[PDB]
Order: sequence, then structure tokens, then C-alpha cells
Amino acid sequence: GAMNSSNYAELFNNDIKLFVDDTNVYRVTVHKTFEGNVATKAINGCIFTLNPKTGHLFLKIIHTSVWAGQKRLSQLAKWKTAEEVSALVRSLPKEEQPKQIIVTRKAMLDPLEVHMLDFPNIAIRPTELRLPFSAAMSIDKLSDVVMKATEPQMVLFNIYDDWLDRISSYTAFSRLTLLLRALKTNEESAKMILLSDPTITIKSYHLWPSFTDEQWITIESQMRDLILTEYGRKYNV
Amino acid sequence: MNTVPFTSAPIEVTIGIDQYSFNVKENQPFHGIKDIPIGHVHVIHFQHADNSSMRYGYWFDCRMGNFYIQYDPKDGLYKMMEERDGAKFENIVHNFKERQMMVSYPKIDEDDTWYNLTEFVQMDKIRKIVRKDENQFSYVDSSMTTVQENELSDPAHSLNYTVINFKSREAIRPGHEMEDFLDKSYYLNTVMLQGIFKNSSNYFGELQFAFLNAMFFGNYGSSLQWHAMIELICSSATVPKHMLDKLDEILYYQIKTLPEQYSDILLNERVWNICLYSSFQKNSLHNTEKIMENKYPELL
Ligand SMILES: CCC(CC)NC(=O)Nc1cccnc1
Repeated sequence: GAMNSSNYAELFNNDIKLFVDDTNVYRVTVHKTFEGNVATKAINGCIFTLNPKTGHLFLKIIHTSVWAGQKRLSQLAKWKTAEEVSALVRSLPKEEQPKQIIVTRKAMLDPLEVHMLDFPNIAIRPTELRLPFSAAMSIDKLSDVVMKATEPQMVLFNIYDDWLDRISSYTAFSRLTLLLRALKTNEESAKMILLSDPTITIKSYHLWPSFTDEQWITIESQMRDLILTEYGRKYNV
Repeated sequence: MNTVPFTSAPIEVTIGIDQYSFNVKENQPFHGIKDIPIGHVHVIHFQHADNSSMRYGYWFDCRMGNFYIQYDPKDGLYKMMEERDGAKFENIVHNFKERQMMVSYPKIDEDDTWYNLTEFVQMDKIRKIVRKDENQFSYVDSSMTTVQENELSDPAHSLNYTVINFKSREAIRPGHEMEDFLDKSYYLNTVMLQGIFKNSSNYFGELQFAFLNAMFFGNYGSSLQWHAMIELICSSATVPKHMLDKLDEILYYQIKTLPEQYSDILLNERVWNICLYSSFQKNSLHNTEKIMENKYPELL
């Protein structure tokens, strides 16, 4: 059934699983037409498919051409997501295929279930967690590869950089969701925190800066402060 | 006109015959039902006074044999049986009539209710859903599960309705996943109508039989089957015009006949609201939508 606070440690056991987040698949800018009506212009998007144990991120990049001449794009986006994820599972060797796929939004359950009928033994699950994966396009290197794509493409990342050399996947996932929660609540502030010190850099093969353990604790404190702040600024407390 | 005699009525029971019924008393001198219209299937059904648990009954067609009821004190129920001695049968029936020991099937002449509920129902198809080939009539009761329910336990005592499952490889063509799930016409017309049922008459007959088992026995799996067969049509953008017209009539008479007090347990809110208001056929069931809105507007 659904994934929640009570069964949180299952994310880090040794059964292969993937999160799928579809919130950045269909992206638009809304603008006025010469006649003063409103229209949308699609921009490139991405499916965010993440192994929470290993950090392996399968970024399937959704080029605007896939929407040409289609109707009801928000509904099509869920099915295209399910179509791309099922193609990815087929692409992977049997022993790498997931035993569960957790979708971050319940409207992905039926599209994915239907695309995965060939895999009766892969559990398709919702979650009650409010995860912040929509903020993946606030990671500069991910946003850049999405916006530069001229055709469909799947780029592979480790969203944990080398953190697992020093910390467990539970701690790595907690750090990731704190960073992304901060970027979602106040992107400018969050990015200022991450980059204010020019001496700590992002390796070419990494997404986040090369913080020492001590520096991560400071960073993590700063991100909690930010989220608490915004929560007051927002609610006046 | 045909007759189903009773040997006796040793236990107090409410006896149904089609949409009619009446409470009979323990050892009250009851010897059956006469004047039963030829040309239709019929169902004779029972609810004991001392245990309103287990409604049960028999589907039959008088053209296929001489049938009677006899209480079995070991198995504790009224059993249908076939009398093969035709002379012996006519003699018994004539004596019981002479002694006016039979109630009369009380068909009002204006009334096409039973015809309209059983228009497409055929004994030969009932006997394939309810497997027991040594008898020409078919036993059904409240508790019998369907083959699909058994998948999700005694197979000899199951209702073998045609399995409908909207999230199944049979329903969904590889490569048309979204198309086939949002518009079920392929599954209705190619898979079910052309492939399994052969024609819409057989489809409507199974649907009508499932409704009647849901209504007369409270058979839950039959209710599930009735709604699935409605929903498959309503969820198809492409349905022959004659099938939509006939479905509207079929459903109209089903809703008309349903006991007002059972509408809470025999009608699935989600399916009906979807079918009348969101589906491809939301505007195609005028008679059914009018009677539903005037009779069960709470459900909607
Ligand atoms: C280009 C259209 C096809 C058919 C859906 N997509 C596809 O092969 N997607 C894919 C392939 C391999 C790994 N991940 C995703």
C-alpha cells in the first residue's frame, strides 16, 4: 500500500525500488497573445526517477516536440511518464529491475499500473509523504541539461554525489530532501547558502559542493533555519 | 400456461416467483404455482421464515421439462426436481388444480415487466454460467461467489460470469495503453462483443441475469458483474446505436423494479454517477437518467 512515516526505513532496505515524480514533465509559460487572450508555450521537462538507496537518478528529458499536435496535455503527461518509466524498466537487466515503484502523485497510479501490466510482480505504490522532488529543476546542472536538450534523451546522475562513501543512504536521503525542501521554499536564499563560500566548489562530476562533514552540519542547520523562517514570514509567527 | 407443483410446504417460507412473492405457513396446504407464462425464463425463490439468511432459488424454462418443488428435510431446503413421467405429472397437476390447491401466476395484461427484465436471458446461457449439467434448471443463492471473486472457493458452486477487468492485458492493447484505458471501445467491441459474446444479445442476457441474481438473492458478485457490464459500455466512445438504445430500456426497467429500500446496497454510486454524468454515453441514456434522477436523486 501507501508509503508513509511509519514505513520510512523500507526505502533503504535491499529491495530495489524507484521513486517516480512527474511534476516537471509538462512545463509551460503562460503569456498574452496579440489579441489579449492567454496562451501557453511549453518548455522542456523531465521525469525524475530516483533510486533512494543508491542515489542513481534516471533523468528522462521530455522535449517540447512530444506535445506537438496533442490534446489534453496534462493528462497525456501522466501517460507519457508511465510509458517512459516502463521503457526504462524493460531496458534494465532482470536483476536490476525494481520490485516496487513509488509514485509521488496518486494520479500516476493508474497510468503506471496499466503500462506495467507485463510486470505483475512490480508493486506500484503511492505515498503520503510530501516530497520535494519538484525542486529538482533548482539544481543548476539538472536544469541546464533539460533546457539545452534538442531531442528526447535520458541522462544518468548520482544525486548524492560521493556522500555514500561517508554516510548511510538514510542520512543521504534526509540531506537531499532537506536541500530540496529549502530550494522549493526559497530558491534564492537556499542557493545563496549553498554557494556563499567561493572556496568550496562543485566538482565537474558532481551536483552539490564539496563540503566537509563539519561544513555539511553547518549547511544543514542553515537550511533548517531558512525553512523555519519562511514558515514564519509566510504565516506571521 | 405452465405449472410448478409442490409436494407440500413443511416449513414456513416466503416464496418468490419472478417479481412476485408471498409468506407461506408451516404445513399450510400449498401445492404450487399455475398459469406460468410460456416463452420466458422464470425464477422460483425462497427465504425461510426462521433463517432469513440464504435466499436461494431455481432458474427454469417450462418448455424444457416438467419441474416440481419438494422440501428435503435432510438438506433443509425446497428442491427443484424434474418429473420424467409426463402422464404422472399431468395427472398430479390436474388434481391439484381441481382441488384449487395452487396460486396463480398473477400477470396483469398491461404489464411487460418480466419480459423487459428477461428479454435477452436464455436458459442455455444460464446453464453455462451456473454449471450443473445433470439438471435442466439452475440453482443460485446469496452466498455463491463468481469465478472472478475466486481469483481475488469451491469451483463447482461458482457463478462463471465473463471476467471483465479494466486493468488487464485483455483490456489493454500494447502500445495503446492510454487510448484503450480512457476509451474502452476496443475491449467492448472487438474483445467482448466479437470475441467472447459473439453478439450484443448474449452480452445483454448476461447483464440482465447478473442484475436479477443481485436483486433476488442479494448476490454481491452478481451486482459487481452487472455494474462492470454497464460501465464497459458507458466507458466506450464507440457503441452501436441500437445497443445504446436497448441498454437505456434495459436499465430503465431494472431501476424501475428495484426495491426502493435496497437502492443503498444494490447501486454503486461511483459507476452510476460516472455513467450518467461523465462518461462517453452521459447523454445517451435518457430514460434511465430520468428515472434515476426522480427515484434515487440522493445517490446522485
Ligand atoms: C522513444 C520512445 C520510446 C518508446 C516509449 N521510449 C523509450 O525507448 N524510452 C526509454 C528507453 C530506454 C531507457 N529509458 C527510456
